[PDB]
Amino acid sequence: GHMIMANWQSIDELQDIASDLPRFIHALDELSRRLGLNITPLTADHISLRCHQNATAERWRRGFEQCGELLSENMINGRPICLFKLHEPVQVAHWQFSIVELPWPGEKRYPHEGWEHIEIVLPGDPETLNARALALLSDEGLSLPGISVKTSRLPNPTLAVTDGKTTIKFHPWSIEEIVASEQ
Repeated sequence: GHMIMANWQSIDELQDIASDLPRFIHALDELSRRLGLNITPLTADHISLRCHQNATAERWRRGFEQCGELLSENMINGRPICLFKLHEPVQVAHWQFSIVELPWPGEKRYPHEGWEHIEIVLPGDPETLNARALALLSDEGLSLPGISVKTSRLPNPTLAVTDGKTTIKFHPWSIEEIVASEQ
């Protein structure tokens, strides 16, 4: 018989983020359009959530443990960040995100509990990651108001472009590769 593997959209504990996805799809589509970023050729790595309540993080953890498996859990700035690999992906446009990042509440307070950013892997030399990512963004986009850009074992330089609430990041490695680098 076909394997019974709960899809993330079927889990009671994840109903809020399932309902929050359409909003995020629009957010990413719009941000990419303003930045003049061509999404089609870019390789998806993982999608990330943000919460401000510990209870919310715990609830989502219980939910992801019903539709995925833990890839890693690391202490980042005094709080845990879990990376889960799901049996079935979170569909975002043409992308199929199999890995979800679940960070506990940290220093910065994000008012919205739900989808917040995605990370793209740009193969090549880590030393030029920032420069290569910046080259993918149009001049008009970078100069647009409200839009900002910032920078952040294996060197994992991460270039992040944002509108204030929705963010797209680029880095040299995939999560599975980072996990492998430390075994």
